Amino acid sequence: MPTKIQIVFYSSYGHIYKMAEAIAAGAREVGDVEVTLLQVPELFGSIPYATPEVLAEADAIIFGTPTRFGNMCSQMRNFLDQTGGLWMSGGLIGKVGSVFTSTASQHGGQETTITSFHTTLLHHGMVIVGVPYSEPGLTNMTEISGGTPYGASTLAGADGSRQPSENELQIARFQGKHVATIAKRLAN
Amino acid sequence: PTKIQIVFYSSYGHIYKMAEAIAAGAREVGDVEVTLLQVPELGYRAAFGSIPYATPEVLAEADAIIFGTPTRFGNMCSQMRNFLDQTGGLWMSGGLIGKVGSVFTSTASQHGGQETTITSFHTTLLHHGMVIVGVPYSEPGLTNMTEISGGTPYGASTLAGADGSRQPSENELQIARFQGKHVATIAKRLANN
Amino acid sequence: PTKIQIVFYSSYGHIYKMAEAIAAGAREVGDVEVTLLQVPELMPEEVQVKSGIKGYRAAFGSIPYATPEVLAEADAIIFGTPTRFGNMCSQMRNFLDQTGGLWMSGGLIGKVGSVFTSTASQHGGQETTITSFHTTLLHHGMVIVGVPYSEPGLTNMTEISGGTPYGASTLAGADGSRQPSENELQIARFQGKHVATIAKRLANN
Amino acid sequence: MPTKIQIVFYSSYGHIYKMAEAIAAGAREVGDVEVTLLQVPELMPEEVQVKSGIKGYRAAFGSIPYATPEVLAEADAIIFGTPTRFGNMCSQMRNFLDQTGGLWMSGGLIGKVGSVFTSTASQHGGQETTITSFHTTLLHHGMVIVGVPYSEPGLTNMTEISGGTPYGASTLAGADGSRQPSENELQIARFQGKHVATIAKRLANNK
Ligand SMILES: Cc1cc2nc3c(=O)[nH]c(=O)nc-3n(C[C@H](O)[C@@H](O)[C@@H](O)COP(=O)(O)O)c2cc1C
Ligand SMILES: Cc1cc2nc3c(=O)[nH]c(=O)nc-3n(C[C@H](O)[C@H](O)[C@H](O)COP(=O)(O)O)c2cc1C
Ligand SMILES: Cc1cc2nc3c(=O)[nH]c(=O)nc-3n(C[C@H](O)[C@H](O)[C@H](O)COP(=O)(O)O)c2cc1C
Ligand SMILES: Cc1cc2nc3c(=O)[nH]c(=O)nc-3n(C[C@H](O)[C@H](O)[C@H](O)COP(=O)(O)O)c2cc1C
Repeated sequence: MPTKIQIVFYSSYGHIYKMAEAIAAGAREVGDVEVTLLQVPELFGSIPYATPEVLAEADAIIFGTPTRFGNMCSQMRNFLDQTGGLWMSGGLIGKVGSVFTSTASQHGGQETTITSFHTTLLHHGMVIVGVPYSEPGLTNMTEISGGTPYGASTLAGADGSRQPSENELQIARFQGKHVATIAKRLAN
Repeated sequence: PTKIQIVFYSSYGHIYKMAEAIAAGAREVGDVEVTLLQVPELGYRAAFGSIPYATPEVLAEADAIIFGTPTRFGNMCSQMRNFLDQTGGLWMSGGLIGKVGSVFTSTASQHGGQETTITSFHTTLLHHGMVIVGVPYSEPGLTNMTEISGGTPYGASTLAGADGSRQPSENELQIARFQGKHVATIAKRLANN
Repeated sequence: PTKIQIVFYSSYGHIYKMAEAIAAGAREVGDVEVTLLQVPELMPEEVQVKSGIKGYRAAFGSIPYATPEVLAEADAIIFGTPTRFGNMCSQMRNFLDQTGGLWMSGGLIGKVGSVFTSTASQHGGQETTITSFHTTLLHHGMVIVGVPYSEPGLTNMTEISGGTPYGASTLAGADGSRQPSENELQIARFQGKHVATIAKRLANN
Repeated sequence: MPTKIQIVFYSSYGHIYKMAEAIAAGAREVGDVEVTLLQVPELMPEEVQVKSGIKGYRAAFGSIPYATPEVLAEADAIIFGTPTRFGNMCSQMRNFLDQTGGLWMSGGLIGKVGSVFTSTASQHGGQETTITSFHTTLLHHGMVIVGVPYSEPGLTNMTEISGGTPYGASTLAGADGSRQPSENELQIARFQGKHVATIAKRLANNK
């Protein structure tokens, strides 16, 4: 085709960035896909800034945002608030949408951040994909871990110093491959 | 054929009427098989008493499942909740993973759970690993501003009024037909690949 | 007195009109001080003027801007935001993202929090915008108040209307041309009075 | 008159019951208060209760009186406990609440404090969404919603796996229900009970 997977993210201290690398790695496990990383501007490198126009080109868009009190961050919100023209044109209708996040605390918006993000994706006419429980990481009870059936996640700790765990990255890779696979099936 | 199940609870018929519209829409897609299934209870229901009962096991046969429930204070009704609470074995084996899931509802008032009933339902569908489909704004009914209307981007809906005397409007039923066709199209694309 | 702050963002004035009604309701309770505050705009200068938003916003230009610090002084904060695809708008999001210091100091813990919104379509985030907003208020340790069904407006079935048990709302139509109805404003007044009453009861401990 | 707190819960294997006793202990700390635990009726067929072992586990708290919809009107605050079922409250709790249409139309719960706690098998399988979806129902009832403020240190624990959310206390049962509530989880529940009781008392003594 190739099937086009965009990973649109904002990262403050690298947790979402590292998770985005993992989502990307997973999507890249599926043949005939083109993975494009896009970063969200604040209010170097060759990761372009997301624009509303470019989102139209995707078959799937996987969004990553750190939480801000259980909602997506203002940087992501501001970017999405600029997609009214894209909405008017039906630009994302029928495309696969998926979300991953990061939080400071164990249950401070690990889930709510994602489900509230889903709302916006639904207004854009997207089909929503999370992480199924066929991924063993989701049921881990041996170590503190992110990862939700709604989408992958990581924990940054109170001071932002915690690095994403191998369990959390595995879940994100799973999410990427799963989203890419569904998108490819829908696109062919 | 692509298999679509429409699994619903209805007390006074509003959700049943919507389910028939969903079904009509689904059947507008080639090579699909659409089955209405009613959720067991824990006069109006006799008017559709020839619809078979849904069982948790049979869900595994569908490519898409479209769930209908009246609201109960912004959540699905207990009859539906009890049905879904019986899908633990199906969850264990990953029986609904990758199947298309979609929801429609009915409420008494204009903003008493027209949306929250559906989004809380989506939570459960995601635990089952389903692909969630709502109603895109390509459906004009969603932006109707000339009459009181159900219909949400999260899924179709109708309004029954305080006494339950209001019947689904043409606009609400057309939105439901669209959802049925939309879901069946997406499911067919998945089932064939 | 019991202090009620109504913090809002508005682009074309719908939320601002609802905010005035919320204020009016809150004032119906004795010994209350009600203050409107607005959040900073993020939209580029040229976009504001090109979209006609600059003109509408200039209408309420005299309203002071909220700051994180000032929020501490309230007994209740009622937040108004237009929906953006079923979430609060980025202007409100950015203001709240600046309240980390306030969060660390537990500055809004035990305060009454409440929300109202505005949407283009009948069921395009009339409810989900508000419930997602509640999430944030809970992280701040706020007590959440909506609109009880003792307000008859919530069950009106004779005319298209905003108003939810989660918080008041209005509908702006596809072109934004619809203005708040009397039913919608009445529900907002009730919300304001209901919130103020709860806040007063809690504050006078 | 004493502030009245009801803790209304469903439990299959006892996790929610244990959290409920911790919530109650916390509520009792405020003084001039009456805290009552009430359980909702079981829906599971008798044979299933027996073969699943649930009959036996529930018997451990079988003497807790059963809540009825009308009794809820007696409380200043109601704290609801439910295990998650795929990120919603369980059907037992749902059926009980579906029976509160009378209270709803009479405004019987308006202005009362409502609060929620939960239990899940996995770390992020509905620890939050079960609670936020519950809040929807409580808002239809016109209740004042209270969660758990971050003044509770347990919420930011990053040394051990723990439940506890700013939306309400929670515990983790593990994939097979083998995990029992931790001290951290019970501490958070205790705080929730005290916090809810404090808010309710302030509202109650200011009629
Ligand atoms: C970028 C953008 C996205 C919007 N998305 C929706 C939407 O998805 N659903 C909806 O019903 N209204 C939507 N609206 C409409 C509004 O929220 C807004 O026009 C209306 O509430 C006016 O409030 P205000 O005059 O205070 O700004 C959107 C508006 C904008 C600018
Ligand atoms: C303003 C602000 C508010 C936050 N509030 C919460 C919160 O309430 N609960 C929580 O668990 N984490 C909260 N966080 C934590 C972050 O989201 C965390 O820093 C993030 O996961 C870091 O990932 P990043 O490096 O990609 O930005 C907050 C962070 C910020 C900046
Ligand atoms: C116990 C109960 C609680 C209800 N609560 C609400 C409510 O809070 N908000 C609302 O808008 N409708 C509420 N309803 C109304 C319905 O959901 C309505 O009867 C339904 O749409 C009927 O569809 P059906 O005929 O297919 O069962 C409630 C109904 C019942 C029985
Ligand atoms: C039908 C069913 C579905 C469940 N689904 C989930 C789930 O999706 N996510 C989760 O984390 N736990 C899930 N659980 C596990 C429980 O909720 C857990 O066993 C419960 O908290 C035990 O509390 P109790 O002993 O008070 O009943 C499910 C349990 C059952 C029976």
